[PDB]
Amino acid sequence: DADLRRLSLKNAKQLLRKFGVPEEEIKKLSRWEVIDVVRTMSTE
DNA sequence: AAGGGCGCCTATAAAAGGGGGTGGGGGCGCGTTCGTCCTCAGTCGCGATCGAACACTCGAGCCGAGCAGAC
Repeated sequence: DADLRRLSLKNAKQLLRKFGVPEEEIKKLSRWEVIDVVRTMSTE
């Protein structure tokens, strides 16, 4: 979660693209929501 | 047409300061990069509130025993 917050939005966007997260969540690009979704996907 | 007589230049050294040059060096200014500080956002921890479960107390019902009445 510390390194996930240290992802600095842009690389988290590329990671969400890599996992196969749908483009709506990538599109809103809220940082906190993005990092919560990528933490959830790394839990999944 | 011919017959005569003299300063210009050139050269040498030396000083003075200007005229007459573009080239090099130094200084200043501007721009870019890096570092530091501040602000914002996110995450984690703690506290408070709400809900659920368990325990205790009270009330009600049922059963048993005793007493009284009748045969």
